[PDB]
Amino acid sequence: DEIIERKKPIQKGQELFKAGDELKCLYAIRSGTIKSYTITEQGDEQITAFHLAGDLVGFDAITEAQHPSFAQALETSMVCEIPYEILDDLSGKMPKLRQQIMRLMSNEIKGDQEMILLLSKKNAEERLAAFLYNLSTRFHQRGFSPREFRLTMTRGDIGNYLGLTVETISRLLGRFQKTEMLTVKGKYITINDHDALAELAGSAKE
Amino acid sequence: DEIIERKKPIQKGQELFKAGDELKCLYAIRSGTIKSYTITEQGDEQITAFHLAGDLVGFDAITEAQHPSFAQALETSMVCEIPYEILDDLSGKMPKLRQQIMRLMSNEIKGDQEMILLLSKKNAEERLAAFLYNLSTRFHQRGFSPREFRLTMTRGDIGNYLGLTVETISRLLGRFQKTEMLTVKGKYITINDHDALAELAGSAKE
Ligand code: FES
Ligand code: FES
Repeated sequence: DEIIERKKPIQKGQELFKAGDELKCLYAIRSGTIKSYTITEQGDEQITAFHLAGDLVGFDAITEAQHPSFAQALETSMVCEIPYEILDDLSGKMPKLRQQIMRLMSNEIKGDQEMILLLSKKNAEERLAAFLYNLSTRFHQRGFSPREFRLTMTRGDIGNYLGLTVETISRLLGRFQKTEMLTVKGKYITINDHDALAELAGSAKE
Repeated sequence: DEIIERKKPIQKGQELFKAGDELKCLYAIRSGTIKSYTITEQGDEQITAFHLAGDLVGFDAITEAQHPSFAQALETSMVCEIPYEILDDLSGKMPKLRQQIMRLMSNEIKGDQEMILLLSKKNAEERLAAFLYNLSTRFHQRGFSPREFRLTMTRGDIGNYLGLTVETISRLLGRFQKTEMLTVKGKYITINDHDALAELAGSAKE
């Protein structure tokens, strides 16, 4: 009867919600970048995922109508916030919509499962490769140059997420640059050899 | 019009499906235990999750109508296999059903996110504690003695999943037994101090 695509101006640094917040809205990334993290008892930040354009945020909060995690813009971002009730209401009416919602949640499970394997079996070189490959192909997927993209998150955040040093991360980028596999200019990454990167990415060797 | 709860006798050791298999059916655990794993390029097993009674299996396969992972019974198990089409068809008709399906997938994301934090921030003592606590409360949740439960998976599989040695795992159980926090008899675990375990579980300290 009346669809609305009201978009919202989320500046860098600010939270979509907090860990404990009641699930009012799910948030759809129309543009920009969100990170999801949690704070440990000891008080440290641990990032559990990164969200890009197209991605929906808060799936982990449905079960208990409560956000178990923080979200935060890593840059200026545009969001469409949906009251869950409305969503489920509309996806009950619309097949190819929920079929997509299922598909999107499905994909977040697949991802975390991959992230679990990564943290289990993969070495530092493999993790960064797997990370850059993933980023790269979600861009290419969404519609971007599969070879040039910008790292929106810090190198710190990448290390946090992959369980690696900022030192380590920058050394690795040097290696990838030295091999011509990759071109790095500040936050911009150019892939010159997707093959080689994919190899490195999907290894998991001792 | 016609609901069917046809159940299936899955013996220990056999696969529900393989990595690459086309999503014909989702599988609902009426009884028993399933593990989901993947095989690395190098050929090793890495478990990404454990499924119990109540849990649905194959959510990670919806996005691409393809199973990205293996499943396998860890013991004799009873399953209800659902053609995805039917599921989505019925959940389009039935609100509180999909509302549950969303809830169940939501919960698998939350879990893996936790599993990600675990593998990132938690030490060996914390991981096992977090693992036993989780198991414990899913039992209590489903309806079981929140204090006595059986480890259906091997100690090997637990180590695989938590990135710990079988040696390490058995030493830890000794510690937990020594402190009276826990009672261990073969595969049977008795929780004597949920508090202490929960503490250990939800720590994530250096
Ligand atoms: S307006 Fe279509 S996704 Fe934000
Ligand atoms: S029969 Fe109800 S879940 Fe298997």
